[PDB]
Amino acid sequence: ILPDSVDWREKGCVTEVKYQGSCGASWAFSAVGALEAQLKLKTGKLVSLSAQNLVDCSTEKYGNKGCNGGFMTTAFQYIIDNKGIDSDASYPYKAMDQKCQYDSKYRAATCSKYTELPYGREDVLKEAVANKGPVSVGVDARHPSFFLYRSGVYYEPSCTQNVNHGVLVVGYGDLNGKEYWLVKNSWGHNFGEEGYIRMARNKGNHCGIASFPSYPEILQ
Ligand SMILES: CCCn1nc(-c2ccc(C(F)(F)F)c(SCCN3CCCCC3)c2)c2c1CCN(C(=O)CC1CCN(C(=O)CN(C)C)CC1)C2
Repeated sequence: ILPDSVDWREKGCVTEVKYQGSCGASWAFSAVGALEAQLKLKTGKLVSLSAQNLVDCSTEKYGNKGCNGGFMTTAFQYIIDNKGIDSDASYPYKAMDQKCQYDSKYRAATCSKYTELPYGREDVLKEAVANKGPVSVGVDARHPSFFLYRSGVYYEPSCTQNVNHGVLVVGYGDLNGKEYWLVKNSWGHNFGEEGYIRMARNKGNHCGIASFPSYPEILQ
């Protein structure tokens, strides 16, 4: 028994679409995105968290290379190890690699744990999005059709399950029988449907959307 559609934006758990620019920081926006929702759930406060904090501070120890890419899971581990992440207000995004300037005075969130979901399992991802909240995922975005996407249910026959771009699954549903994942990107408001893309669901792990899902939690 799961709901047929969910959209975590309607629950006030999704901050504004961000704009990564020419820095490969999608992993960091995916990670803060997922944690922003858990922060809202636990505290009632909706606050954008610092993607730049992760870019600058969750580096070699975490297998991450700032503007040259990273992992959402090891970004979560950084936040756990660091005992904090700064607000985006305090530590705003510059689309470049900088020296780590974390200050605990401006800590806006904490992270207690994270969970990695099994590869390709869109049924388990559906359960997680319904029962836990927005889920950080990777997709195969190396396709002109992705960059040019305007509206509708995205399907790309040449998509692979090898991911290269981090995004956030904030919901799911179906548009007249065509099932989709509701995805928040970090390419600004002029990408897709006001910064969002609806990507084909239950179509064989399309564009690797369920290849590497993960989500953080903030425990009492
Ligand atoms: C072929 C599959 C490998 N892969 N790719 C992603 C994946 C997932 C999401 C994205 C995306 F798109 F969301 F960012 C991407 S893009 C390429 C990122 N890259 C980040 C390193 C720099 C180059 C760019 C890749 C993941 C995987 C394997 C499992 N994942 C994890 O996060 C867990 C790993 C455990 C072992 N690691 C360690 O670092 C162990 N210690 C040394 C710390 C790496 C992480 C997710």
